[PDB]
Amino acid sequence: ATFEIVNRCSYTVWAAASKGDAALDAGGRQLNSGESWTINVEPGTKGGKIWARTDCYFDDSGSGICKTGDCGGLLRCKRFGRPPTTLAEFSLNQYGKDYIDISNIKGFNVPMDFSPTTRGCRGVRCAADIVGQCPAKLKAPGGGCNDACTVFQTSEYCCTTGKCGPTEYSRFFKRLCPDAFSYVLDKPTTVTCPGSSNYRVTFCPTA
Repeated sequence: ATFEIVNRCSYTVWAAASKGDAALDAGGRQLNSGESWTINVEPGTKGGKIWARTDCYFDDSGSGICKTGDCGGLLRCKRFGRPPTTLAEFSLNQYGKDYIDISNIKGFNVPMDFSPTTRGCRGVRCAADIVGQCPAKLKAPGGGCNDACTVFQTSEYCCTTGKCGPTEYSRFFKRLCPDAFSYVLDKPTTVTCPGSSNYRVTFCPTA
């Protein structure tokens, strides 16, 4: 499947794509403002994620650092990035269907629209100014709005027991973005699409 990743932000981002133990396609690339990068993701990919990284510096071998979503200092991500990261999440060809969502469980850095380019389902979006409105105690000095699990490392915020409820912090993410996961056990906002759909991830979609 094809994922067109489009940076509509006014600033450069470094897109990343991984399923956690491996890159998807090249795994990462610079996207200047307005650039589109089209990747191929293998059918059957389970637990795949795409995200933006901000304020990155890489050497001529692809090694360096980002202020948000750094994946072990690599241009080409092989693993998930360091929070805060708004997450486009997807599992493909899972018994005949694809499942997509956006998640704020690992915080928020960049606004995002995650939509099929082919027929038969809707897109998901979290494009409110979460950074600007972020609760003081969640603000990341590196940039972005952290999730409460990352900041406080409790069983309640991290849902470590599989028993956890919504929180003051999760409610903030949910108020700003109803259509994304605000905590691990949030009422699912996952969208069922046809198996083998194609997609576009658009960073800063509101323009």
